[PDB]
Amino acid sequence: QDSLPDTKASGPAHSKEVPALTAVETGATNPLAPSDTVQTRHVVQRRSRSESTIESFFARGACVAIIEVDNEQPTTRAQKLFAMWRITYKDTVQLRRKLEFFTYSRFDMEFTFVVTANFTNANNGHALNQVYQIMYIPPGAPTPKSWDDYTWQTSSNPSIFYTYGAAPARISVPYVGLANAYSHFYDGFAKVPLKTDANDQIGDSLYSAMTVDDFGVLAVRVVNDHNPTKVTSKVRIYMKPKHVRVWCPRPPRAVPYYGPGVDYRNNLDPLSEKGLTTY
Amino acid sequence: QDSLPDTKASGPAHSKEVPALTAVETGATNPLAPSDTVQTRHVVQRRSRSESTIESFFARGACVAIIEVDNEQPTTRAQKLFAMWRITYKDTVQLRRKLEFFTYSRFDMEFTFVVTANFTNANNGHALNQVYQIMYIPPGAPTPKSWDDYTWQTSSNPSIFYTYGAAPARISVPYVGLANAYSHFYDGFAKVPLKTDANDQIGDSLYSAMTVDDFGVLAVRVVNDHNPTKVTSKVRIYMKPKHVRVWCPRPPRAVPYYGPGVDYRNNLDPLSEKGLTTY
Amino acid sequence: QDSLPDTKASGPAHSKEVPALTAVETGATNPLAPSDTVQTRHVVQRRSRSESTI
Amino acid sequence: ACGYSDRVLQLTLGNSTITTQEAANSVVAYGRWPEFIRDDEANPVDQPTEPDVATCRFYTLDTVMWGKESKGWWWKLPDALRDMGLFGQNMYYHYLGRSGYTVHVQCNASKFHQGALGVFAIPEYCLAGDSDKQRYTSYANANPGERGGKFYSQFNKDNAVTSPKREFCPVDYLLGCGVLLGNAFVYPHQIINLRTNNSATIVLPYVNALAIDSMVKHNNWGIAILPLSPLDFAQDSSVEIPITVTIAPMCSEFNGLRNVTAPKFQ
Amino acid sequence: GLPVLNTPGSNQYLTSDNHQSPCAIPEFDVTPPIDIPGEVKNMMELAEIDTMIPLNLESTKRNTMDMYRVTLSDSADLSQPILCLSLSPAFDPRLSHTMLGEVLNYYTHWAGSLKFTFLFCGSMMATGKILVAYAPPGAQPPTSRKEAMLGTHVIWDLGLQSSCTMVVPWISNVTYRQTTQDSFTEGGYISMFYQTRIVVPLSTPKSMSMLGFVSACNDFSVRLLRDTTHISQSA
Amino acid sequence: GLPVLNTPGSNQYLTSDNHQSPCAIPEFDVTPPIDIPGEVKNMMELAEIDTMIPLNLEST
Amino acid sequence: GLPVLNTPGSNQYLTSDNHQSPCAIPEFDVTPPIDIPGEVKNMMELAEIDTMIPLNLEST
Amino acid sequence: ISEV
Amino acid sequence: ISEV
Amino acid sequence: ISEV
Amino acid sequence: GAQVSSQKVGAHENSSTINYTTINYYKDSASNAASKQDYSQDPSKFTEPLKDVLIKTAPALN
Amino acid sequence: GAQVSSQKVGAHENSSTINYTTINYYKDSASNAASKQDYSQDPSKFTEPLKDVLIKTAPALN
Amino acid sequence: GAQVSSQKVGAHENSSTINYTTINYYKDSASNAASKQDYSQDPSKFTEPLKDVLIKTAPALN
Ligand SMILES: CCCCCCCCCCCCC/C=C/[C@@H](O)[C@H](N)CO
Ligand SMILES: CCCCCCCCCCCCC/C=C/[C@@H](O)[C@H](N)CO
Ligand SMILES: *C(=O)CCCCCCCCCCCCC
Ligand SMILES: *C(=O)CCCCCCCCCCCCC
Ligand SMILES: *C(=O)CCCCCCCCCCCCC
Repeated sequence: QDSLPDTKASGPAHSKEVPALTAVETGATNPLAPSDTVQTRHVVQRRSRSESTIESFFARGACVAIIEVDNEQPTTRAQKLFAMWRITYKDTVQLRRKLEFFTYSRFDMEFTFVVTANFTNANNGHALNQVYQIMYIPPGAPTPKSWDDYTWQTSSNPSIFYTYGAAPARISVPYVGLANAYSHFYDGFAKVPLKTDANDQIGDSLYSAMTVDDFGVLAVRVVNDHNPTKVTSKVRIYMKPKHVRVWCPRPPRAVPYYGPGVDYRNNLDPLSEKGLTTY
Repeated sequence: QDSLPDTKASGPAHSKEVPALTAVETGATNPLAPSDTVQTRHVVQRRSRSESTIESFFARGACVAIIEVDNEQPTTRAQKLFAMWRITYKDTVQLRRKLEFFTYSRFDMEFTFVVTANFTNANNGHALNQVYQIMYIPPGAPTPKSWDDYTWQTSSNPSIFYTYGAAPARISVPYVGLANAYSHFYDGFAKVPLKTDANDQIGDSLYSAMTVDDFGVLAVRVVNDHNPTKVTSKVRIYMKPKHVRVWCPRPPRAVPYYGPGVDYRNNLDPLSEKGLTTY
Repeated sequence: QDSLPDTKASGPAHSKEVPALTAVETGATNPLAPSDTVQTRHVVQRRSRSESTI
Repeated sequence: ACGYSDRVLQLTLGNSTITTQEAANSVVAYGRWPEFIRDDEANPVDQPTEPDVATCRFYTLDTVMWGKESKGWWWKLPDALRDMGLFGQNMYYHYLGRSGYTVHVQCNASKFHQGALGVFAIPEYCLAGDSDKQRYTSYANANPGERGGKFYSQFNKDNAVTSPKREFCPVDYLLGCGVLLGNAFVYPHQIINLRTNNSATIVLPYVNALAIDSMVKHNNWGIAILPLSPLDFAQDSSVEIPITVTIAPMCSEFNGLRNVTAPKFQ
Repeated sequence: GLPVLNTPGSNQYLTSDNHQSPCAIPEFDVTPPIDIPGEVKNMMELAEIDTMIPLNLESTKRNTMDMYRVTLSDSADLSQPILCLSLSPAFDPRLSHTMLGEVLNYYTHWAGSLKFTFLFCGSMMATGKILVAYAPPGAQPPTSRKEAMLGTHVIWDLGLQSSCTMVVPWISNVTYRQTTQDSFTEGGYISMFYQTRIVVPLSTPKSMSMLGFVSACNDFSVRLLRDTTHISQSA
Repeated sequence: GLPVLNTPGSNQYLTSDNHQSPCAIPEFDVTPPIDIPGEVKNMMELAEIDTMIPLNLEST
Repeated sequence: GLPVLNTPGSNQYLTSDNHQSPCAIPEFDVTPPIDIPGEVKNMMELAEIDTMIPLNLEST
Repeated sequence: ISEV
Repeated sequence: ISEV
Repeated sequence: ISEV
Repeated sequence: GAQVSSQKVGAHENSSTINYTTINYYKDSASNAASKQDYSQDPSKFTEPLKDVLIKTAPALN
Repeated sequence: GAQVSSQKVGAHENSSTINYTTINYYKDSASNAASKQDYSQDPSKFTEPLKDVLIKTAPALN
Repeated sequence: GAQVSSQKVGAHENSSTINYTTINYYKDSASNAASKQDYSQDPSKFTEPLKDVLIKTAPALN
């Protein structure tokens, strides 16, 4: 049973009960129903709010990153034989804005990985099917300096080895926060400048940032040695919050995002023009 | 129920019970809790040690070998048409160091095999999908002298035939030790020189080594006959101990490994510089 | 339950039972155990022949 | 009331007794007292010999001197006792042998001397070699007998690649084996801190991955004594005081009798 | 033919998965266990054993037996700290290589109380009182005894019980701190000062070592397994 | 070898599906919740709070 | 469409595995056994029969 | 099983 | 089912 | 089945 | 360990409570799917967070 | 042969003991997954391996 | 038709009779896997096939 309340039949009124008048100064919304101000009939209501529960509002994989990684001969220049992405939902805007209807959240996270590849050169032979390693490096673990150094041994970090052409890879992660909920907004600093500090750099930190490394990084590489032709791949990462609880609602973002904080810069004019008396 | 103990509330003390003083000469660690030296409040403790059980500390596939094998025309020179790897966890360092927190262990072993291939030459046509045979050769069984001699008939040795592009192959092995636990450290020799020996070579053996062939070898080959273009593959082997018991803890390795024994050679200076009174 | 038989403890002997002598001419193998020719201790045997079944 | 203290102990085994009036209690390694092989853990089937009081008694090794520049000493068991009375004879006449031990380390000084020795009992104490060749220490050099060996402050690589010494080169802060000395406290141990005690007593069960093994090929325990804090006295620069190690086999049993093993040490 | 539909994740290999696989040597006669002394059930058991702290990592002392010795003497400047250290048990160079620091470096987060035990190795004729303190973070790191004594502290009287334990209570905003250094999850400061001074009679050494030990209390745990920076391998 | 037959849909990824997947950090000790004020159970709760209308969207 | 997820090991062939497979000649009328003398149940039964040792492997 |  |  |  | 629940049926075939079955295959609850059988609550903590909540027929300011 | 156990739930959906099911498919126990329902023990054999273990409030050397 | 049997456990996790389950999916018994629960026998038909079998302590030739 999840339907919304029925409309009650109500008739005329001539009385001292005045539900239509109120005082919004108190901070409260007037809980009127149509039968408080008009004559209504009885309606057996069958609509429900099944699709706007917190779980159903977030139950979608949303793209949060596109990581590019190449497989080609290791030259001496800067290449993309492995790539690292600092885990975040703030590199894209659509899931960021839905989470930021709330100040705090607690959820498990499902990651699904879609991998696509293409040739870049008209032809230097071909390539055999590629296997990708996606290694999670938590804050503090050694990060790779080359695509096949010892960190890729992954004895303790979790890795996914994905085979090209297989169904998108997928894993779940528990609520891994250091606090009892994730903070979508943190009004504070990680350091405080003290009067006895030797210089001003010592106590300086970014406004509203918490830890430095946050959740760590995903390091991606193609495990195969290079073919004669170069192959470029992109890994697209989709995040879906599941088993979701959220606290303290907020106005949604109304002007374009400008970085990982709440800063704004342009297009500060979200509303269009409309005459006061134009329908 | 697996949570750690609650903190008990405790107040002031003025007494002859002195938990803060002890004598570490006895060989014992003083079992104090914060309520022995400060006033504490009651805290209902919910943290647990679920992730540092011996099983969870080792429950990761760790890379222990990269075996290279080629498929090309059998020439008269030295080729890699089949490869052999002596089974060990000491060719890499990360899993070796975690096992060596303990002197003895008993576990079953899961092996997962990730196989990647690539072309080496710009083009001499292509290659059809390769099948790989990974044959286990226990100490004493005949070892292959060529990639298709009779030993590959594998009537009694176990083999895996892996098809390129399929999910990584995986098998489990029981506790196969000759003793009641595996020895991660053996302070001894396999032979003793006797006074009546004809020469000194007869009783000479390597310090801390036990059997010669240990667990045997994995022999890997591509089953396909060669294509006109050469194809190189690598088999990466991941070991995960499961159903783990361990005995007699040891200090972890603090300076680089130098071989399969405990020998050291360089970088014998693991600690950095820090002033005695610098925070 | 598939373990092999336990070794029985046995001590000294001075007797007319002579298990060490036999005649292989009969076509039979002498079914001796170590406790027929040496002093043995008791051993609870846990090995099995699981891997050499047909 | 009548006066028992964990500082005053008497140990009696066979025909030998030890007294100490300045102990710091005693350690039973891993909480396990020694014991004989149980029938359900037994493996060789022949009846074992158990010499009992003839071998399970205190043997005192040669005294070593602790001076201001001493870096430490190490012994392996059963090796340090290979020539001790009937324990050595039983060890060499039998293929297999098993034994636990009581180790009593003795070092007295005075109320005006200071210093602290760490006494560690290590299962499978593998030590590092002196050269580029790995696992190359020879049997005679790995097994010094009651003489034991010493630690060094630094890695001195044997360079006579012609007539290699094939010796261990145990560096002290690396516990002779590539780990940091400070973590050796995870092993059963006591400290003889001269202001507090003059002896350390540690009871060692047999520890191995097997119920019984070859005592000639394999040492089960190593004893490492290192100055955690160096010896000092009054204002003299060359104080020396003795350190004596007395060890008793416990629950010794041997299997596989035949002719005697005669190792080549020289 | 049971009708089936393959979901995302099919055919991947996650190195932390937990699945069954065929046994390659079936019906093997496994050697049964024996009761070896010294069995370990949880890695936190190793972090609860006191191991000696390399407190002295000055130039000439680090990586020698002297990194474990802190010199106390009857002529020390009584106003100066004997030692100062940050509570970053997996990161501060004095704590990161203790058995406690080596186990925490395989985990990303830690929480609980810790205890520091100090051993005096002077002669029996030496006496002294020492203040060892812990300042929860957020204020100026103690430079004098006067500031150090306003935080958690123990005043140690040297005597027949040779050693003294100070417990650093878990006092934290977050429920778990990071094992790397981060100001958001910083742990505070340990300092030590003379409360009176070392006093010795004549014919007694005027200098002596103090050794320090650290271990976890029974409320300590770690989580999120990760690789350590303390071992590597070159190509 | 249970005999199986793969149906249409096999190996697709629908972003609104709802399936299980292996946990990448097993046996993690999750921080328990505390009772934070302000919990929301349905997005329609937010549409029931009065918010001020920008009624005057004339030019200036 | 029972939702399924393929694990590592899928599609490999381990020569010591032990699985079912379709019978290629269904409903075949098998010849029943008879009691032949000499049945063996374990290879260790053969190692318990005395066989003669080639003790003299000198040159000639 | 458990119907709900 | 039939356990054995 | 056997719940635990 | 099968959980059986009722589906809320939308379009009906010309054929009642239709059920569906769920079994969790993993030990970690993070691996679980979402059950989407979610309860709701009262908006009052946002719409009427007043110390004296008054009835809508009475004057808001008395 | 299905074993049913409880999951230790971390994050909770706005929907109790959630269970999971396991069946072993192979005869050899080496093929089994890990149950990770692991008990712990007392560190005393390492932290206090003393013949006379004394109480922390009493003097260590008497 | 599920058969449930006990596994003979080799290495034990720090967590008893562990069981495994089998169902035959084919009508022809040749399709079945091997149960490997195999009994053994006495070697006597090979080691002592004598008409008068004598006891090992007695003389073989009387
Ligand atoms: C093999 C792949 C494993 C991938 C493991 C990823 C672990 C990290 C999951 C993080 C989910 C992040 C959600 C966002 C939280 C933030 O809002 C707050 N900054 C936390 O206070
Ligand atoms: C078809 C592939 C089959 C692969 C079969 C592999 C069999 C061998 C498994 C060995 C696991 C080794 C773990 C290490 C043990 C060592 O520590 C000790 N040296 C034993 O005393
Ligand atoms: C409750 O679970 C009672 C038994 C349900 C029987 C059907 C089980 C289907 C297989 C589940 C396997 C999970 C992974 C080993
Ligand atoms: C206990 O096992 C009771 C019955 C469980 C029924 C579901 C079985 C699912 C199939 C298992 C097949 C194993 C390999 C033949
Ligand atoms: C005995 O078999 C009782 C019922 C077991 C129920 C689980 C069956 C799993 C599917 C078997 C299908 C065989 C081929 C149609």
